[PDB]
Amino acid sequence: AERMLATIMFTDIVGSTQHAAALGDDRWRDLLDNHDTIVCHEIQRFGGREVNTAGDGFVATFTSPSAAIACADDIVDAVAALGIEVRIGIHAGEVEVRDASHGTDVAGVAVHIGARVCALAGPSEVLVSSTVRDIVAGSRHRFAERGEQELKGVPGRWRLCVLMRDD
Amino acid sequence: AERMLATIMFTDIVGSTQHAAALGDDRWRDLLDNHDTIVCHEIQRFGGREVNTAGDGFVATFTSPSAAIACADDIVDAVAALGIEVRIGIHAGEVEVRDASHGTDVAGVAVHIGARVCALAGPSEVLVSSTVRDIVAGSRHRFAERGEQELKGVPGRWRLCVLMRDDATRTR
Repeated sequence: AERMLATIMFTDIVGSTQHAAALGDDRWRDLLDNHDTIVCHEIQRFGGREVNTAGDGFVATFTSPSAAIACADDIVDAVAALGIEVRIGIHAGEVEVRDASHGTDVAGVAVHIGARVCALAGPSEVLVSSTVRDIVAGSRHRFAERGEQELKGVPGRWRLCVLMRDD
Repeated sequence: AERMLATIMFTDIVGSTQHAAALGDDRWRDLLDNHDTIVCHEIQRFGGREVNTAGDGFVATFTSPSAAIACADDIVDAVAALGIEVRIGIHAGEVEVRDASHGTDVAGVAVHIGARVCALAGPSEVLVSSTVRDIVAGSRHRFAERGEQELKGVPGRWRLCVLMRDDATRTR
């Protein structure tokens, strides 16, 4: 039950429901194994830790916010290989951490904000909270700042920033 | 990873944020423990199974839809005895159930729907989807039409219904 500052990355497959319906269980399970293997390797690669969820998408923490951004950037291109797109949100805040041997669980308002940012992210986009932009002030990363808004179900007003990618 | 038709109940503490900051961590952690015990004893009494342990809200599946409704109805009252209120959403749909020995997880559109129904419910209110109302057609449970939300980010039209409890119920 540790209070900690963490960078959390949330990812989700765009149109998972329709891919599963168009491909059928057999082919969908395949794509989902390809996606997971890919995403899990990328996370390991950049030093992240998968933190528990039962909800199809991925959630992982990183001791480095720069690592989280670079990891997200790479995941978007890597999964594109499978013909699907992914949406990604990154946020940093204090969260309650609990690391069992069954995995690590993370909770708190910061976790809800992260999931919210992910939902507001477009296909193949890496959307970040201004908190994360601020944290990596000075890094090589560039952002386009969208307007301020309230993430309903959360205290305060948030400005969201899109990562300037390359392609 | 089997595909099934299940009834899912979602619960959540109203104003947990302000309540936690107001009490401090020790006291809050204690109130949550009592909440969890009560909610859990209730789910067990009605034959439910806790699922997706991540997050501090409660999610449970029931073989019997009427039992999930009766359980929500009881949890609302039982929690009040602690000075807090909960909002509960209930939906039924086809989901992907995966059984590991570290707990059971559920996934699917149905699960998103349920989580959404809960978020829309008010304090001490049990909100369900039209599907749940139709499934228990002819039971003692009564519902009031609460309108038709769109539940975005997921397919469908979707009509919500509030459970008529032995207490003031919204939608009139």
